[PDB]
Amino acid sequence: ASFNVPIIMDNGTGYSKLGYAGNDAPSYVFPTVIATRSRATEDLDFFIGNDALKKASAGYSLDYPIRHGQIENWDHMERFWQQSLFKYLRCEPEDHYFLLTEPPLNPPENRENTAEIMFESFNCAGLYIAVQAVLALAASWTSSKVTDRSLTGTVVDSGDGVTHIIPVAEGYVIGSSIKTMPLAGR
Amino acid sequence: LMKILTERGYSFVTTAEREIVRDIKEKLCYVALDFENEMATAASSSSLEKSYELPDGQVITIGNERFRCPETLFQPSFIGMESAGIHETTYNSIMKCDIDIRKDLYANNVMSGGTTMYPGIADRMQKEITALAPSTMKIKIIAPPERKYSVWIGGSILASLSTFQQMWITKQEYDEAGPSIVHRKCF
Ligand SMILES: Nc1ncnc2c1ncn2[C@@H]1O[C@H](COP(=O)(O)OP(=O)(O)O)[C@@H](O)[C@H]1O
Ligand SMILES: [Mg+2]
Repeated sequence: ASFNVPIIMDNGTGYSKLGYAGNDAPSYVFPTVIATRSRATEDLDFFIGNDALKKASAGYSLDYPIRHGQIENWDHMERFWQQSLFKYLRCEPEDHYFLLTEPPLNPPENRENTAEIMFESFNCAGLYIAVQAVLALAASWTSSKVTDRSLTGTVVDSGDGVTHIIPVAEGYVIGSSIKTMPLAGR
Repeated sequence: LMKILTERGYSFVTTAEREIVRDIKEKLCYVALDFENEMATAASSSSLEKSYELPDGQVITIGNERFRCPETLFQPSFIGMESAGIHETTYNSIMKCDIDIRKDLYANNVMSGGTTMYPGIADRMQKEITALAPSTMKIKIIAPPERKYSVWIGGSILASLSTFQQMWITKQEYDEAGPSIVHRKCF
């Protein structure tokens, strides 16, 4: 019947922008970093985002799960997701639909791991993976009422870890023309 | 050694003369197994002293100075220090530990450093530690012939270990963490 509002995840190299569908702004825009040690067990003594940033010299060692857009360590990523969901976003996974995003040119292994973590550790109702760009083309047009969609252009997505130049023609993305420079804000 | 060469007559003052006297101690010094008896038998100066050729050409002749200057290690009061010698501080450090691991520590004494290259230091150290320690268990001292570069040998061994690459301090980590990452990680 009437489903709950979908949840818009976003895991960039430098910043992660959570939020909800229909909102006019992300609920949280905080750095993609997790604090971790090396009578709470060492399983749970982790902080993320601004809390991790402030709690830097108190006995934690920061680490960035995402670099160049591709996730290397998986414990950090899964702990980041659980902390976000159950601390800041405040949602029950089994009664919502998620819209994850991740940069193109990623290995299929990374997508497989993301899907299995989401559907086993959390097991949400549904998971959809979109390409960082696309959404850029969707948000390009401002007065999107019924018709004025460009639906054809180029999106130069330059971020913190990696930049992507992706052309789109009549909606479909031409793969053979995709090229990426491994230089960005970092 | 510079101070005690003055009483013999030869004067060494500047830094070059300091390097010269270091060269003298490099090869004309040792640690006596016994101190009082050695000083007593130094009176009949027959087999103790032997000449050294100074860079200039005049010859030095040192007697009890050969074994007196390394004795300061076991008797730090010679240079005016209210500290126990190495032979006693080793025993103190052993006693500071737990009661069980002391037996293993007694039989494993790893000599190191360039100062410990004095011919006859291991024997004196073993004798002193045996005298201090209880008489039951054995005291074994380890003096590898290459112990001069032991720290570098250990460092080279440690560097080529597979687990070690995770223990580095990567440049990116330092850039994002500041200079306190060495305290965070190294120790
Ligand atoms: N005003 C700015 N001018 C230039 N670079 C900026 C500015 N604000 C942020 N940046 C950098 O550009 C990166 C891109 O932001 P964002 O898209 O949130 O990151 P990501 O690419 O990790 O998703 C930021 O992480 C930051 O390093
Ligand atoms: Mg990005």
